[PDB]
Amino acid sequence: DERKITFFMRKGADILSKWVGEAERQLRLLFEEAKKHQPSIIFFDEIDGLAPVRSSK
Amino acid sequence: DERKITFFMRKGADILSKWVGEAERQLRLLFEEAKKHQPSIIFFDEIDGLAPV
Amino acid sequence: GPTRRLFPTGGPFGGNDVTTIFGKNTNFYNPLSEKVVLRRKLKSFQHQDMRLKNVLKIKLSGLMDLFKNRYKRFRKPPIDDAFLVHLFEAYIKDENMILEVSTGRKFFNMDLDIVEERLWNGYYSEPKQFLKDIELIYRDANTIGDRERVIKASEMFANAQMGIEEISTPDFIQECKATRQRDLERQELFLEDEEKR
Amino acid sequence: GPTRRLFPTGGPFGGNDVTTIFGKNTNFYNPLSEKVVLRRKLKSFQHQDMRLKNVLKIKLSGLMDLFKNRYKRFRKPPIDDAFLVHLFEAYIKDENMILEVSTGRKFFNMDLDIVEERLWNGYYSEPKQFLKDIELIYRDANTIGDRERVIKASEMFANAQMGIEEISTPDFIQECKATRQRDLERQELFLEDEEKR
Repeated sequence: DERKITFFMRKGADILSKWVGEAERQLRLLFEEAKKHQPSIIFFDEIDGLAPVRSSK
Repeated sequence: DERKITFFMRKGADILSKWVGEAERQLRLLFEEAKKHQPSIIFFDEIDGLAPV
Repeated sequence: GPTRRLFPTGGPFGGNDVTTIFGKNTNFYNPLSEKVVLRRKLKSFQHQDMRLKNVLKIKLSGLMDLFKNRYKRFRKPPIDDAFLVHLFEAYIKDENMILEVSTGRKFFNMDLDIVEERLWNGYYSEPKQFLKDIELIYRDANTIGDRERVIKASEMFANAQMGIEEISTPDFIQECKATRQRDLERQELFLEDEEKR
Repeated sequence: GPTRRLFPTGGPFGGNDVTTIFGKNTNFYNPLSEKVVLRRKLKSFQHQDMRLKNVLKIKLSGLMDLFKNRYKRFRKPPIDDAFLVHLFEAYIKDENMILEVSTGRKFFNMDLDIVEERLWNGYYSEPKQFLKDIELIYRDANTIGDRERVIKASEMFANAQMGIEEISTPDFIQECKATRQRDLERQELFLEDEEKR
């Protein structure tokens, strides 16, 4: 009531874009949207679709 | 004394930047200069970086 | 009368009814047995290379259209063409750079139409020519603006860079190197031809 | 009464109430078993090739719209029609060429509307008819004028040549060859018929 805590539902591979690194901008906009409300919590669904482990390359 | 073994010195991927054809033109001028001054030595320091595998 | 175009666009298809400040490639035609056999192989290999340039335009348009209809602000130089109109016959012409007096900045600015109008005529012997246009887009990014516009136009420059990375392939690279030596000999013979004629 | 057109335009669709100076193809209709079977196959393959001529006109208009609305100066011969009006019934008529007494120049001039209203009727059995039309455009460039006009019209001649090179394709080339001879055996029988009738 006094501090409405917001939510941001974000999936894994939607952030990972084509181009080159505009996937970075897809979360730059999200993070600057994290500062329009203060009580802001970020959800990254399927984070392994963004940052998986080094296998051989 | 009267003939010059004029020495050309290059570094490891000094020719090779991320731009593709600047290295091409640099090699063209390098070998053209080698052709002009007939006795010449061309050295590629750290050629394992200029020609990596 | 003639178009007041500053960039060196011209080739076997057209675009030769132009006049600029720096070097311009206006060429359809402008001992003896070597000259005539040179002309014969010039006609033949130039027809083949113009077919190759048309194929290059065909495989470039699929991305060029997206990169032309995505953004429009960089499809027009910040400095209006009229300020460069009066120097054809504030702004002063260097070797190829135009210098302004108020600030003193150098701009190699285009309007992003020049690559496809260049391949309309066709002298892109090498995907290095497209690399030059992409680096020159990066140059327009660098010359004018603050950090935000510079970084966004650099992202676009990197987009054209990935595109040319896919366009540039080793077999096309070797074919284009062969035609690159061919057309360097061609441009040498053409400059001596216009100097002698 | 009849139109005062000197060019040999005529086909199954229409435009066959014309009179010219040189040869003219007015063709709707002008032992015996071979004659009647010949007329039967004439009707059949003429309908098929006339549909093919419509298809050719369809794939040709896509470039002739641009090539006819881009310039208008070459859509009108330098010499007015009136000087050629009085020779139907200064300028003298040779085999097909018109000679002018004052200067002595020879002009195979057209008005750039002739090819499309030729395909309106339709006798373009081969792409070589379009090749000859573009070569006649080049002839108009060569015969009258100086430097700049000649090279500009030659630039358009090259543009039209590049267009027909795309229109001319080996499958269509071999089909066109099948109809070329189809219309050849057709033209020989047509002159022999108009001579015997």
